[PDB]
Amino acid sequence: DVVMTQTPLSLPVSLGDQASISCRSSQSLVHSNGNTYLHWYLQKPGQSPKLLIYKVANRFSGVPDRFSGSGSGTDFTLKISRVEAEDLGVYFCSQSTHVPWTFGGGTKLEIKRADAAPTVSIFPPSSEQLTSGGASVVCFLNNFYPKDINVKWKIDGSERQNGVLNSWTDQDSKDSTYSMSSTLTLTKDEYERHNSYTCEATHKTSTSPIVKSFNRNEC
Amino acid sequence: DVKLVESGGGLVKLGGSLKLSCAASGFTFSNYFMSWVRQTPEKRLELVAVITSNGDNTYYPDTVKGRFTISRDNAQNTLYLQMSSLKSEDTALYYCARRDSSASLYFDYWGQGTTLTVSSATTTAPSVYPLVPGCSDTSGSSVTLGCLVKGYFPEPVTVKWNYGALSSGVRTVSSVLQSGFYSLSSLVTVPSSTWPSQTVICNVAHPASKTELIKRIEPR
Repeated sequence: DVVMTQTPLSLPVSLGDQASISCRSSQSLVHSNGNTYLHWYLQKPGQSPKLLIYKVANRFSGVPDRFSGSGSGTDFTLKISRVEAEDLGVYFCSQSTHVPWTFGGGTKLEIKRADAAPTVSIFPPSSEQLTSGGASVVCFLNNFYPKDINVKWKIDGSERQNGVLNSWTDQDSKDSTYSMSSTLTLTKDEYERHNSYTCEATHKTSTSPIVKSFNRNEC
Repeated sequence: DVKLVESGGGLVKLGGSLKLSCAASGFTFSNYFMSWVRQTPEKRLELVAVITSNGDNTYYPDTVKGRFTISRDNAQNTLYLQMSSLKSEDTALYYCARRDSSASLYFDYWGQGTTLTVSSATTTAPSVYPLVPGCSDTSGSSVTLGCLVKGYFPEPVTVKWNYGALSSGVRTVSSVLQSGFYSLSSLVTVPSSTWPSQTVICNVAHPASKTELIKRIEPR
C-alpha cells in the first residue's frame, strides 16, 4: 500500500504566474521493468478527473505545453508556467507501479486576483413557498474576491442566525470570482409578524459593511 | 467520441445490495480493460475494481474484495459493478473508467459518475421555488433571477437554465446539509430588457428520486 503524499494541499497563484505541485511517494515508483508509472490527473469543478500526464512527463493529447512533469524514484513535480484561469481544479498524482494503485489526496489550485465587491441581491419568498407554510429569504452575493465573507440577517433591526444557511459557488473559471447565497428560512407565520428584512455582508477586506433590505409592507 | 455513462446509483440501507451499470460507446469495448474508481465525500480517489478485456481475470483491493463483483457484457457494450454488505465507507461517487491499450497503466476516459449513498435516511424529491425580485427597488442595467431547491436527499441535484441554452453568468452554489436534507440555489443574471420579455425557466434534476422539474420565473 503506497502512500502518495502531495504538497501543498492548497495552491493559490496569479494569472500568468507559475505554480509548482509536489508529489512524494512512500516507496520507489520504478517498476521491475524500469518504467515509472506515475501519472497526473486534473479534476475541474463539477467534472470527472482527466489525465494530464502519464509516466512522469508525457502530455496526453490535448494538453498544452504549459504543463510538464518531472522527477524520479519517490519525488515528482508538476509545473504550470502561464497559469491560466481555466487551470483551477484539483491536481492528483497517481502511481500504478505497485498494487494497489494509489492516488495522492490532491492539491487545490486556486487563482489569485484583485479584490472585488459583491453585487448584492435580496429575494423575498415566493407565494408558492408561502402557500406551503414556509418562507425562505435569500441574499445573493455575486462576483467577489476573496472567498471569506460573513453575511448576517436582521429582522426589524434585530439579529438572526437560527435557520440561516450559507453556501458558495466554486471559483469561476472565467472571472476567478466567487458567489454565495445566504438563506434565512422561517415559517410563514413568523415571516408575517415582521416588516423589515435585511442582509449585511462584511469580510475584512472592507472596514465597512454592504447592506440590502426590503420591507414586507412595501410588497 | 468515446463515452462512458454510468447509472444504478441511489440510496441504500446498511448491509444492502446495489448494481451499477455503465454504457460504453464510440470505441471497441472488447479491446479495453475497464475499472470502477470511486470518489469519497472527503474527495479522495480509490480504485475499487478492474476487469480485463475478455472479462476472464478480475482484481479488487482488500477494502472491497468478497463484497464487490465487476462484470462486463462485451456483446452489449456494458460494464457492471455488483455491490453487497454495504458499509458507510462505500458511500461515494462511482466512476466508470477505461484503461489505455498501451499498458502505460493509466485511465484515459472517465464517465460523469453515479452516486451511492449508504444510510437509513429516505429518498426525497426536491421542491423548487423561484427567486424573484420584489418589495424593493429593482432597476437598471441587469436583473438577477434564480431557483431555490430545498428538502432533497440523497445528493446530487443539477440545475440548468433553458435546457442548457442559458449558460452564461449562471452561479450555482454548493449544496448544504441541514437536519438530514440538502438545499441549494442557482441564479442567473440577464439584461433588464430580456425579462419578462421572454419566459425564463430553470431545469431541476434529482436522479435518485427519478425527478425532473421545470420552473418558469414569472414576476410580481
